[PDB]
Amino acid sequence: DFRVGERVWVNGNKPGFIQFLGETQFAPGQWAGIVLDEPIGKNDGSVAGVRYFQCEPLKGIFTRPSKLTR
Amino acid sequence: DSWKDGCY
Ligand code: NA
Repeated sequence: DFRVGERVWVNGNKPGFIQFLGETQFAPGQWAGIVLDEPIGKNDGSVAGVRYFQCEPLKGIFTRPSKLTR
Repeated sequence: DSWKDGCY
């Protein structure tokens, strides 16, 4: 369904873009790495030193795809 | 905030 580059909302009210979609090193299953319009996230695209995508500090967040709306 | 629970 979802694709890298897509405009999305996290929990229906945090706008951003998908920058990563896949499995990761930090937790099982599928993850979407999002760059958020506002710096209200958790990371810069990296988690525990592992780089999944690149953005400015706190503009990145990883969430389950089921939490996204296109 | 809470919305980020279960996120990384
Ligand atoms: Na919006």
